[PDB]
Amino acid sequence: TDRVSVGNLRIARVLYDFVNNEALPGTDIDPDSFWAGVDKVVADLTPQNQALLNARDELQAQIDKWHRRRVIEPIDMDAYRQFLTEIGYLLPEPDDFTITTSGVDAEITTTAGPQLVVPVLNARFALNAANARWGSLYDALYGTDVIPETDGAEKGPTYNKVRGDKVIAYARKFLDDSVPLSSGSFGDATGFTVQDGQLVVALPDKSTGLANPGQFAGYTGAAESPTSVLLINHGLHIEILIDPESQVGTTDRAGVKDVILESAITTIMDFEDSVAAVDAADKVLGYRNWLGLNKGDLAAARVLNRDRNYTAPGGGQFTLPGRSLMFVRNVGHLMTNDAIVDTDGSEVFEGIMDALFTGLIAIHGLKASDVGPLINSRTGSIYIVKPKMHGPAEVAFTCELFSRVEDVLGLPQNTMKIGIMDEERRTTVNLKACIKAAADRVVFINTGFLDRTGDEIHTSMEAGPMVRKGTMKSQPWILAYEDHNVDAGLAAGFSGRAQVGKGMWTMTELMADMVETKIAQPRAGASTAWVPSPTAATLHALHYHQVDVAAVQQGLAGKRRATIEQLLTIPLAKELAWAPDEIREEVDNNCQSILGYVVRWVDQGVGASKVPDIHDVALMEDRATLRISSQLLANWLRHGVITSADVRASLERMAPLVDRQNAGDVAYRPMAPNFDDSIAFLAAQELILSGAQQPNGYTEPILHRRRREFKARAAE
Ligand SMILES: O=C(O)/C(O)=C/C(=O)c1ccccc1F
Ligand SMILES: [Mg+2]
Ligand SMILES: [Mg+2]
Ligand SMILES: [Mg+2]
Repeated sequence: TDRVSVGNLRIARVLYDFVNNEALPGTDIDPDSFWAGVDKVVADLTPQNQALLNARDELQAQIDKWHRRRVIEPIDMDAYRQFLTEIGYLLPEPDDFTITTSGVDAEITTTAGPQLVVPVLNARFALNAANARWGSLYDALYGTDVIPETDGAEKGPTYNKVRGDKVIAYARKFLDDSVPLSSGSFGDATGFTVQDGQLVVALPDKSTGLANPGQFAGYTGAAESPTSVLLINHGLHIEILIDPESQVGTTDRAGVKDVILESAITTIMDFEDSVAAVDAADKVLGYRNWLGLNKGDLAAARVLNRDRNYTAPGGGQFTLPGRSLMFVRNVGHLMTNDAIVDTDGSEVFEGIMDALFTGLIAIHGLKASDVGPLINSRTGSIYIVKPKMHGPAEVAFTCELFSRVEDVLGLPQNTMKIGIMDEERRTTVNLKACIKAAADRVVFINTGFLDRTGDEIHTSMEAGPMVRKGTMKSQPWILAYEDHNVDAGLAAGFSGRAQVGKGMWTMTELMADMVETKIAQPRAGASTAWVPSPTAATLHALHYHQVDVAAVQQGLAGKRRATIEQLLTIPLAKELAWAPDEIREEVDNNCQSILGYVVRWVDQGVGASKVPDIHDVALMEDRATLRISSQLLANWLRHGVITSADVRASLERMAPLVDRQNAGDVAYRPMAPNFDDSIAFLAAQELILSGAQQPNGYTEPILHRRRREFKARAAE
């Protein structure tokens, strides 16, 4: 073997070397103490981890049997609730309480704004995401469909001034609505000066100041003719860049070159559903990127931005963070990984490893980067998103795991904070108890609605055929789940203490649609919501300038807008819901999305890909969207909506279409015509045909097996 013996563990040499040579130096942790701690924490917590997974299986078996024993009309909700209560699925609601989490940075406790999620194994994307704390509004408007490409306003190879003027006018309207002038419009501004600590905007006839002078936050250059003006609205910064010599500035009435928005306030560096990491080599690539981010010296085929310097309105130099405040999303409780095996050859639980290793690495972001000031949390916290938890015992386990890791690392208790994903049904219906179990560590709750939809289908798999995938988004259960999450957070005192977050916008090119509709999330009292790209971060920032999330949350206090009956409304399809063409469209759409995602996962180790759907809309796919598609098809197959020939025909029909979409790259192995020779095609087939048998419908068991299979065959 190429393994290292520490107690009962056998550690892959690449991981042992990375920890000793790269992660531990600078933390003052004795390497011998660290590895003995790994051994002891793994030994002590693995039994409870396994017991929690077995409890999931026990509950699901009882629910399967309950549906198979019934024949009655729709579900008697009264009997169903009583059943869930007796089996320990629906637990009592605890008494009211307020969270006690302390030592948390303002970006989380106070600032409302976008949250970006990026795969940590892609160093270039991760750097762009950390740098996405500031983003050009002109770039985001000019380069997307927010400004429609109508006659004369099209994008070309060179600058289209008619389009640029549309961008400029959009941004002037944004300034008027966000930081209004005492009189007149930013559209008519001819210049900016700082006078007696106040901003003066020259108009063609008069001069004017801000309606609220307190929104003037600073400037660069001389007050007499500043190079930029810094504004603030709803806690988010806006920077007007002034340069008449620039390509855009020469066309502008005031010499304005750009408007920069504070955009991705926080970023989640993802080890979970957006990356493919099936062995120690893969995990070390991710850990090393996470280390470079926390030490400040990650650099790609591109570097991290330093902080931004300003002058205060009344004089004085100050700084603003140039980087998004970073979370790391660990994997959840299910999977093991052979990066470490025990003496019997059993793989070690991956979530326990992630806590030890990402927590160790995060110490570097609490201290000075040599490449200047410390990178991440000035208040002394480590921010870990913990996904796919099922109910409050699983949250309490994560808390104990973090407590034990803090001890190994020499950190104060409760340094390691938890972003709780509300993305499994047994968490949703016990959410108050889940928050209480983490009441001194929780820094957000977030509706991971895609995983939640997969869990909805799997939990009630035996109840009957579910509605189509696109219908799910508007079903009663999910609207109740979204309001219930906000209600629980606000009642636990999250306002001013923790984030209340909502889910990802997946249509990466439909930015006009995103700007039109994602405003719903801050209007519902979410202090953050997930975006797929720095560009979408800048555009979603617009929504927090329009919506006073703090005011909305205060207006929601005390309201209880979702009942348990609503939360438990299973999304079963009605009698004769679909024509044959609608059933075929659903199968074809789901098969193409499964194939387009899985082929890059298995053959190239890419955990997130833009995959065009049956309507040619580019969707960002990750494991959760796969969980939905495979579970829905497994459910339709289980209840006779479609046949096994329908499934095979759809996969074979969509496969060469996916081959075409990928013809452009060197590492692509086509699936057609020899389908059963493609490990990726077989993986996609297995996710559907074995989907009903996977634990809680999770995709990782199959995906990890098939990726490792592919790696092994490519190695011989
Ligand atoms: O809704 C969930 O379950 C969830 O966690 C969201 C995501 O993982 C995600 C989905 C698409 C693209 C990137 C992403 F990070
Ligand atoms: Mg999820
Ligand atoms: Mg306001
Ligand atoms: Mg099962």
